[PDB]
Amino acid sequence: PGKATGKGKPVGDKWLDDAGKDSGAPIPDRIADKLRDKEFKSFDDFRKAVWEEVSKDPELSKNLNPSNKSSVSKGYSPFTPKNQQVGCRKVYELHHDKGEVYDMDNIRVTTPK
Amino acid sequence: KHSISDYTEAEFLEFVKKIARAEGATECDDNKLVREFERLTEHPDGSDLIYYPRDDREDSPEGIVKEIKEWRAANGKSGFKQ
Repeated sequence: PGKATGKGKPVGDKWLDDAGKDSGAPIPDRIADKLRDKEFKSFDDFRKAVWEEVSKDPELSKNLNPSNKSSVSKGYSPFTPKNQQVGCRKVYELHHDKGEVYDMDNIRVTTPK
Repeated sequence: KHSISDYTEAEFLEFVKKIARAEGATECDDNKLVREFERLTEHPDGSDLIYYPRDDREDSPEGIVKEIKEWRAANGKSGFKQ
């Protein structure tokens, strides 16, 4: 278990487009605000909370279509464009930039490719 | 049920609804269902039909099924079970 920490970064409407780029996308600052100091039993529980918070934030979720909205509403990761998928990895991932497990300044949202 | 021709159009639409509503048993079941949609349709856009649809048709399970039905027919492929 662990407490989530860190600040994240300001992001724009199309922030998941950056997840496809070489940096990846940061955890949005608004999400970091919501999860900071919260306790999580595992990285999977933290990941669920990130996507649930994305689903609740009209600005971070507005560029997801209704099918993708359904996914994040359940705390599931949204599906990437087909050309960013590999193997059975078809959804956005949370990678550590590497270094603490729940440090949101150390986590990047990425596509599989 | 093994290929798309084992499904009626109603059954296939209920399956697309399941995917669109994220109503698999778990997140990994949703992933399997998306991959199964890809296998069954053989459509080269795959999951983009569900999540990243072209803007000249409706973004809904109806619209997705319409696109698949039309694409399979126009490309000489088998269709839904009667």
